[PDB]
Amino acid sequence: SADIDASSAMDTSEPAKEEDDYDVMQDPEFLQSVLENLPGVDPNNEAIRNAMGSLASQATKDGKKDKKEEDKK
Amino acid sequence: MKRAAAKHLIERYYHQLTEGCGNEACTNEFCASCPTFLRMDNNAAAIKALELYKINAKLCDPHP
Ligand SMILES: [Zn+2]
Repeated sequence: SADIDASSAMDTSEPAKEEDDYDVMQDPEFLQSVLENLPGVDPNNEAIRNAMGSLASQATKDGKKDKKEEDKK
Repeated sequence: MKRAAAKHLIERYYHQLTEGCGNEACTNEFCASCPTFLRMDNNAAAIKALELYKINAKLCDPHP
């Protein structure tokens, strides 16, 4: 509070989200274009494809589960 | 313009890794020329740049 010096610089917050809601990871198309834009970087590169595969896996966990032969034995 | 900002950050990180500060001595692990950093390919650097973006790693050069 400007009126009180003690209040100033104390218990003062300035939240600024809103736009922060937007997530780039939610736009793979944009990310792909970014990598392609970079020099020496191509979508046909194995490294680029591998990175997307790993990132995609981490982003979403597979829910697939065996329905039989659970016990390898 | 948030999308553009994201690209700029990645581009800066990529160039920083492929360029660095130019100084032999660097206190930034994720910066070219840094003894702790090793030269990377165009594809390898791209991956590192992407990863750096996620962690929002700080750049060697000071912010505007
Ligand atoms: Zn540096």
